[PDB]
Amino acid sequence: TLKVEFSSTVVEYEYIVAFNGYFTAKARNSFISSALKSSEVDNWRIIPRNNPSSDYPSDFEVIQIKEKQKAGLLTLEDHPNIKRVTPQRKVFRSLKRQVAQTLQADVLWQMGYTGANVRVAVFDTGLSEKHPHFKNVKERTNWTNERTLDDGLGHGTFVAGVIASMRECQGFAPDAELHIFRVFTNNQVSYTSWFLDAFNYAILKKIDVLNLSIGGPDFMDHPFVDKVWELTANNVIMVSAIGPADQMDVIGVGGIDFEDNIARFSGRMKPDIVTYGAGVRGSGVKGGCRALSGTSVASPVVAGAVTLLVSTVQKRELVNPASMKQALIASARRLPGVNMFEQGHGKLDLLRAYQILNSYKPQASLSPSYIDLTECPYMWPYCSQPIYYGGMPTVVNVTILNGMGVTGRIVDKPDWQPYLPQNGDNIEVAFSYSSVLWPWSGYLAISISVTKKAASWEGIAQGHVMITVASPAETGAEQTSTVKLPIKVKIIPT
Ligand SMILES: *[C@@H]1O[C@H](CO)[C@@H](O)[C@H](O)[C@H]1NC(C)=O
Repeated sequence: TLKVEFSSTVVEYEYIVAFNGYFTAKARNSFISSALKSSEVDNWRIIPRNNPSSDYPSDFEVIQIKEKQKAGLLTLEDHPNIKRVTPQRKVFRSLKRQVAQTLQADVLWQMGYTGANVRVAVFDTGLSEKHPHFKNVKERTNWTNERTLDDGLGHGTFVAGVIASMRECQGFAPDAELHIFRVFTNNQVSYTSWFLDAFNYAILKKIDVLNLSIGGPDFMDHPFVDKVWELTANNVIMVSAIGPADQMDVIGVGGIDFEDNIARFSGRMKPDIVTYGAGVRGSGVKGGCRALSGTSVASPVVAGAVTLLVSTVQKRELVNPASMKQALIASARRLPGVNMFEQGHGKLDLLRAYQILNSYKPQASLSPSYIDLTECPYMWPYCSQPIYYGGMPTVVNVTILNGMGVTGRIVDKPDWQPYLPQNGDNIEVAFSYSSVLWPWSGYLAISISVTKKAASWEGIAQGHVMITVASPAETGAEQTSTVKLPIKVKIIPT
């Protein structure tokens, strides 16, 4: 029903000038003008910005250069304060049941959890001023060149309705504090500078949950991805569709239907989880209800679910991107017969997600939480064949989720411990892994190879890895959480 493609381009002569910090407008201008005094390039100008972030010191600047760009950007990059210069990009988002009760958000509503005092933000095409399905819109800041805060196609209205609503289409969280970020034009066009200014204002606003519908391989570039990491690092639980989502720090979301099938519009394992994204209903542009089926649809489903889950939690101190991701995956109900690269840890379960989140203790975790190369079809393609000595190492890139801190570290070299009675000693596994873990997460890549004594052997070798993640005290002593990763493999003669 609804298809979300993308395309991007670079706009000639315009550059994002990322700074080594957060500067006032004149400081940015003076750094750039000195760096262009050392240089021989004269034909340059700052292309200034009019929006709610213009009233704030910034960590970037948009400039034009037409005469000689290589010398200009090389000289600017060589400026001390100027971290990086990257071209401006132009993206084009091609848009082509009581679900909260079908997930039993009634039971949470019944307890008195509705989304109160949770700032969720929609990075979409806006929300009309006089929509009756909402009660707590706080602001409708704009970031486009179009002079409208309202929604001209609805997608933003549909997303906001699913997250929050009180009418013929019920939203997951009625009492959420809504923040509308019109980052797309009524033609679905945006710019990296628009997104960067909007992300900066989202950081200033301190928005707990962000539903993000921006993708494309080129557009998620160095300033973009860095700003995403900085939001997640500022405790911005981000939710996006896989179609940022496929990054380490964002809750990626896939889409099933109401019969728990994988829909026809549906490395490390992503999505994290799935939920309903076919036949879902949400608010109309001025009013009414409408149903949409597509990949983008489950993302607001999970975003609403997360907003409600955040309201569920007594002490908000414990809610971060990693702990929320951990709950979505631990509570997840596995779909029988779906591999890990379509469903992640299992379709969303709002009530058991609420249960884990209610009992959750700060700790590190792995995704996948175990290795079993003989578990077809979940662990596919690793079960397409067993590991035979003389073959390339089996490499599994494991996400670490450090719910103990935005910064943490592997304390030492992760230890592979084979079971002797189960002849785990017939494999060796090496670790090539990111050392420091930021933000809220890291990675651990494991390269499994059979040993020499079992070149002519057939059977199941087993063992575990004993990793340890440390991160400073967030409450002192480091916060340490050792995590066993069971490993099970079937070996054969070469
Ligand atoms: C694991 O994933 C990360 C992505 O964050 C990547 O940079 C790294 O190279 C991967 N490791 C291996 C061994 O592929």
